[PDB]
Amino acid sequence: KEMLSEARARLANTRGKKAKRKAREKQLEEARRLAQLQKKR
RNA sequence: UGCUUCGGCACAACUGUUAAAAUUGGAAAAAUACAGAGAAGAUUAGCAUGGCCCCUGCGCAAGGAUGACACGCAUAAAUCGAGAAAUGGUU
Ligand SMILES: [Mg+2]
Ligand SMILES: [Mg+2]
Ligand SMILES: [Mg+2]
Ligand SMILES: [Mg+2]
Repeated sequence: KEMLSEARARLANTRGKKAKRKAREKQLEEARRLAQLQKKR
């Protein structure tokens, strides 16, 4: 079963990791922008 | 200073980016914290390509993580007509 699950994952995956950083990083930046706008308010 | 009919002539001819400043602004770096690496399973050699990306180098070398980046994540609708049927107006 661990072999079959390793197989299933490795047969599905074509991505890389930093795309995950991507959206999260943009959200972080957006949050920072919102905080700055609030400070300006 | 010559020459002087001693009256005067002659010669010589325009420095300074002008600051001992004043601002004035833009800069690399440092720490901090962030976060922290190609290829397809993993681990790994690279050589490229493109340019409003550079750095080191005397460089038409070589290197910088294959220097980096890009590299697609294609929520890139790459999109629509054929026909029967059937229903709607009008006679
Ligand atoms: Mg190369
Ligand atoms: Mg090189
Ligand atoms: Mg190496
Ligand atoms: Mg390169």
